[PDB]
Amino acid sequence: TDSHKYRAKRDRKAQRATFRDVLRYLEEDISPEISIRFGTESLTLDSWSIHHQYSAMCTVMGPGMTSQLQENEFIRDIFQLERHLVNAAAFKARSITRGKNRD
Amino acid sequence: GKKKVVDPFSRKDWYDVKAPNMFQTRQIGKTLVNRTQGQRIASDYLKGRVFEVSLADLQKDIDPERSFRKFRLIAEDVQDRNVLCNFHGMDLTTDKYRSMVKKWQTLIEAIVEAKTVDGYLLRVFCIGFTAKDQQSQRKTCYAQQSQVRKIRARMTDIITNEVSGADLKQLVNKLALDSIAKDIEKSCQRIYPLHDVYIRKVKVLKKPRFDVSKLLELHG
Amino acid sequence: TKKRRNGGRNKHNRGHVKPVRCTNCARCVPKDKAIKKFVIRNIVEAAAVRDITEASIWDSYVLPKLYAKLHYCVSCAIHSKVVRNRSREARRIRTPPLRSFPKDMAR
Amino acid sequence: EIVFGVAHIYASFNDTFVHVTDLSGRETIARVTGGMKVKADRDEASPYAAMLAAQDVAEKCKTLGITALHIKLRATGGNKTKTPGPGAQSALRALARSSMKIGRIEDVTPIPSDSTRRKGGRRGRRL
Amino acid sequence: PVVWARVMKVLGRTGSQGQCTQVKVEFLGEQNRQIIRNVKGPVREGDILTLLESEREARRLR
Amino acid sequence: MRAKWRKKRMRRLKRKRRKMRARSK
Amino acid sequence: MPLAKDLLHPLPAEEKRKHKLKRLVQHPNSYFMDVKCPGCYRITTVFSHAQGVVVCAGCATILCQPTGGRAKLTEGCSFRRKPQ
RNA sequence: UGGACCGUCGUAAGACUAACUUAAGCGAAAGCAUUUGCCAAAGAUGUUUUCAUUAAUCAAGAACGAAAGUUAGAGGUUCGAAGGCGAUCAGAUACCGCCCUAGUUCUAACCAUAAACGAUGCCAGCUAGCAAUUGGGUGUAGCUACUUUUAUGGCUCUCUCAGUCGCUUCCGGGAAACCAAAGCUUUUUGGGCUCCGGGGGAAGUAUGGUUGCAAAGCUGAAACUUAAAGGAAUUGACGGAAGGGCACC
Repeated sequence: TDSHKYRAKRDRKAQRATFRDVLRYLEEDISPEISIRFGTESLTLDSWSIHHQYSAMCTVMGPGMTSQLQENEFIRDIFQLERHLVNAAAFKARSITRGKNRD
Repeated sequence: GKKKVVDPFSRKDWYDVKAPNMFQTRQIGKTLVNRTQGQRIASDYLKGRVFEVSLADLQKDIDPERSFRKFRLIAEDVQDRNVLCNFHGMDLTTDKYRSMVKKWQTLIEAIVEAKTVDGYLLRVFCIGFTAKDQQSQRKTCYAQQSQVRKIRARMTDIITNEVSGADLKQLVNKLALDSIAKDIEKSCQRIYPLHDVYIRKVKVLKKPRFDVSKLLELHG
Repeated sequence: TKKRRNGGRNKHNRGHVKPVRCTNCARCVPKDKAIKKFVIRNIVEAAAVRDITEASIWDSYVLPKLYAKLHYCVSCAIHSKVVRNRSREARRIRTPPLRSFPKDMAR
Repeated sequence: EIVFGVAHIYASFNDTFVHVTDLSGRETIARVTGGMKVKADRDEASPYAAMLAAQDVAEKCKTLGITALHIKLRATGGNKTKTPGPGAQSALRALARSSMKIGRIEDVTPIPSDSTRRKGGRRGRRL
Repeated sequence: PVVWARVMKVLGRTGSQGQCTQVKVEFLGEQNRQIIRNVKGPVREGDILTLLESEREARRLR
Repeated sequence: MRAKWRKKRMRRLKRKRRKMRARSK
Repeated sequence: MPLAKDLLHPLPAEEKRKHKLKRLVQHPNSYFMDVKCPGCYRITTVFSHAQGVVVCAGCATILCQPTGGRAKLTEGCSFRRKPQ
């Protein structure tokens, strides 16, 4: 929450971020997930452990990650008309559901 | 910091408010001001308060219908758990002001700004509507704007005379029975027959001084 | 293909008529083309009246009501279903129906 | 014997307030709301929470000896809604059925003479 | 909060996912409060019913 | 497509064609 | 019925309430009364739709009433609705 | 953090004129709502007043012209193109959420457009009801006000102008939807007058002239392309729209 105005509003905006995420997980919530869609292949970052695995390894690979996610074995060892109507098969799901409770 | 170990309301002492002399019984509520200190003066925070009461609470009205004259009083001078609470204006409650304005009518509203013989300089907000006649099948009953700007003058030359008008020892007694809504109706019915007329609001923007001598006489 | 005799609503010899913000989408819709609803609704809604009049001080006091003239955009009173989709021979009526009782939502 | 504070119940969309105070209005008694009673950040508006606000104030003013009250609704109408929300009737039922024998039921919601330009902008809040 | 209540009149059941008879029901010691509660499951007229939450009824018209 | 946004697809040619033409003088 | 055989001679009373212009001729509903005020004596002849405060030179009693169309004498009238 | 939000009284500000509010009025169209004073103006009616065709419509021309925009000066509340965030999403430079900048507002000019719509130029006559309804006129053989039975004022009834809005119908027209004019455009039709259209595109483009600080405005083609494009209405979805009514595929 950080009512402390002698802490940086430009840096507590992320202290409000990564601590509201861990507090909800500390009570009941699932760890936050972000799916790294590299080249026609996915990589789900579900737990904190694979999330914390992921962060330090891209301090070494970094900008060639997508060309090393598909090619490097040892990184892959560590981490282990037809189109529109499927792209709108799911948008019709939201509008029907994100609008039934709209009032 | 302050950091009182329990209950700043325990510092708050009750004060009994008292109405002025003209209405009825005086005790009409209880204010809760902190017990005084060196830099907390119990006299000093009471002076600003504008207190809201109804007229039915000041005229022995057991059945609330004539309550709509919300005579706001100003907590003026204190002594010994007893503020004296001078007069500060009179709204009209919104259950009764908003009820009158139906469509199918033309309302006429006059606003004056007249000073008493006492130093107060009021501002009275009269309200009219046009009364439907009997056997009037026509569903409007509208006035004609020289039958409005007449009436808007016809109220303004009247309720100025009640302001220079046996003042707040007696002017609020004219507001006790609402006599001023009775002088308007007979004097406007020569022009256009008006519906229910009430003055709805007075503003007491220029109170001069104390005159505690007459004020303690005003606390009879 | 003209749908209404009066087009939108009711603009007879004024040239142009002032707008009004719709009550729940804040859309600038004009004054005559505005679905005006005018509610006089009780303040306890009919079930706390038997509960307030226990803890009344007076002889039942009788309780006040609300007074507001609500305007609606045409979508925001088809979606709220104040007003829907009359037939082609019943787009021509303005005067009926209630036909059943005193109308509720006052009550 | 009888003593009269007021209630100032402010019942809007998303939140409800019950703010019992002096006959002036200044010195408050049991400021609390319904938004400090349900821990969800959407549930603040519920009639449960307006009771759960008024289940606390209506006893607390009794601990300050308050016997009787006046009621002042609010909507929150500025340019805005100008009708009390869902938990307005949930409070006065909860307040009066806790032995606070009251009479004055007024509605100080603000009502302006065509004031300024509410947000949304001319087509606004497209959903 | 061990309040009991018996039904005087059924109203419609909003069934489809949670069949419950929104029914008008008065208490025993506080029989002047004919509140309109929502009772999941099959009920009969004049059926007495236990309760704790006897304060507000989740108002829904018909 | 819209009859209005093609009035702007073309009004912003007429100042590329008026700019480019009169720099070449 | 619009298929009447006759349009030339109307009934008398309806052409007395047709218009001043829309009758079969034009005829004004004006005339020249001869007002004597009851408070004085002088024979004064005036227009009916007078539009002028017309009291006598030595008899300024009432003689008329100021209004738009025909002047409407109230309780101060003595004239004759006739050629003088 | 101890004091936001709330309560309260108070001060300053700029914006806006609710409710009354209409099928109500006024205006050349654009547009036009606090009181009051002023200021010139105007339609209507009343008119046994005057003048005696002074008229109609109009290429060129002239004035006025919502919003946005521009030049300078003020102010600057809320809202707020752009901008930056927060989300949302497969992506979202969007909708939703927060911050605000030009703008919004006032005088000084410029711009000269809009679904500037009644998608209906203007002056004149005729062809039917009925209901309201704003002005003004007129008769109560009406009530009512009390200043009094009165009289001024209100209402109701009756008539009439100038109308306006609705319905009802053609027993007129139309491709129809409809229209009391979109009718009397009849059978090869005629009350005057002006502006405009000629399959769809290309294209309000290209180029010249002309106006503007500029944005832009007025004028304005063709080569080429093409057989349809369009109007109104019927029948197909008790196919993501209301209101119904069923069954354990």
